[PDB]
Amino acid sequence: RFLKVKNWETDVVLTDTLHLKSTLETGCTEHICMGSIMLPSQHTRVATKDQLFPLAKEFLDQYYSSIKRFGSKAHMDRLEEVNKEIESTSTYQLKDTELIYGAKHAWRNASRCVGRIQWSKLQVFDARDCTTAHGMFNYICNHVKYATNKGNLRSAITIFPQRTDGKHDFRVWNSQLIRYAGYKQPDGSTLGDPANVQFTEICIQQGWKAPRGRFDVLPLLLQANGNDPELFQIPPELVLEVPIRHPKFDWFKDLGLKWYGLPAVSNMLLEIGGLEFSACPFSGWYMGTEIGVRDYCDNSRYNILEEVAKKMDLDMRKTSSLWKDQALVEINIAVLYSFQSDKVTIVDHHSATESFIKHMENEYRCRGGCPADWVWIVPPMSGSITPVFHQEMLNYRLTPSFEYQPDPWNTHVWKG
Ligand code: HEM
Ligand SMILES: CNCc1cc(Cl)cc(-c2cc(C)cc(N)n2)c1
Ligand SMILES: C[C@H](O)[C@H](O)[C@H]1CNc2nc(N)[nH]c(=O)c2N1
Ligand SMILES: [Zn+2]
Repeated sequence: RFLKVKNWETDVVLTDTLHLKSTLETGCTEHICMGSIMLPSQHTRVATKDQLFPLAKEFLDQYYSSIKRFGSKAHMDRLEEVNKEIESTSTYQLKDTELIYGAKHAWRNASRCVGRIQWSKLQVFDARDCTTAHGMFNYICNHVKYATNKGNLRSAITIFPQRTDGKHDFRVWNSQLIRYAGYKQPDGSTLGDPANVQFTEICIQQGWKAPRGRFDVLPLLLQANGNDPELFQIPPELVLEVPIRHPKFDWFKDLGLKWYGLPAVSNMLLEIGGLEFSACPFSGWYMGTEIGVRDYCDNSRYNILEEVAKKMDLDMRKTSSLWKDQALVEINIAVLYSFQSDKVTIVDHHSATESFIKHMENEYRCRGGCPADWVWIVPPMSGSITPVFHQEMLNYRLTPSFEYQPDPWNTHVWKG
């Protein structure tokens, strides 16, 4: 009841007691392990007033235990106050302090996030007074400008009104605030980002005038209080982009690649004391490999291993010439170098995974554990030459948390 996780590179052992506070379920049983199911039946998100208070109490007890005013009068009164409000209003409202705590700790608990060493340094923007898609557009624009900080990227989250009935729902329909468009071609192939081809088609179905190109930043599709979503284009001066060059291969610039500096996930759901925030875009900075390995070299994404290995002049006839590997490394050297030379914040997969081991040590010390999803923490290249490969990690689900949620167009009772 006090499990141990070993690092097999360093022979370090850490004792995990935090998993005992775990509440949610993982998907695994004693007879089957789902650790590699991407969106397990559990990881996806209507409530009742009865369910709501234990979740509120449980959350409030750890918040007051975090300011070391656990069980005091200030705590018991807040327990009573929210109990009463879940009677009166069948729900409740977080204090600003509670919102900032819960949001930080949802990140802290994000077992698939390798960046969490920064969890306490998160800027929380309270958009709970927002009422229109135009207001969402405004809060998001302030979020982009703030979190971008002229390339000195800063972690932030903007938290729109919580779900109430369900049919009134604030949603950012974009999967991220800044993403490149995907256009299928008349010959079947794909321009831009193939991930977003369906989303790009939705934006055009709502009137987007597509500049049918590669790195065309998509418009925000913002749904406010259940109403139909509306298009807004982020002021281009607010979307910071890094042109990708290589520090040796001067032909690399002719590849004509770029990426945006701000990774800002917008499709997920924040849970805080039973309250559900369906629109809560959050940003940090990139680990290089998300761009250089996944964005650029996934077969179903940009898929540039072909053209890079070409210009490198590589033994491409044979699978075993590791021409794909050799061109994957150059691509990631180039992403890193380009971002660093523009002073745009980026972390390489070695520095990031080291920070996470350090972060794990702190979490087992001053917290008793650190839920971690090996399948997601190990970078998608050079796995075993990074220290997280060698670190046993216990995955368990704690709250507050970020959850997945259905895409809004599969669930929105639309009315033209
Ligand atoms: C500050 C720098 C950050 C870095 C370097 C970082 C790094 C990463 C990476 C590489 C992933 C894997 C994504 C993929 O490869 O598909 C990830 C996932 C994730 N990040 Fe972090 N992140 C950062 C900040 C944040 C912030 C500020 C939040 C929330 C406020 C957050 C929440 C999450 C969540 C919830 C996931 C996983 C989603 C899931 O469960 O599937 N991250 N992060
Ligand atoms: C392949 N990248 C796609 C992707 C997917 C997801 Cl679920 C999260 C992030 C993400 C989010 C934040 C806040 C920082 C960061 N470095 N990455 C990126
Ligand atoms: C099938 C598998 O679960 C899926 O490819 C996961 C594996 N690990 C991952 N790890 C990260 N960081 N990001 C991902 O998208 C994935 N994809
Ligand atoms: Zn398992």
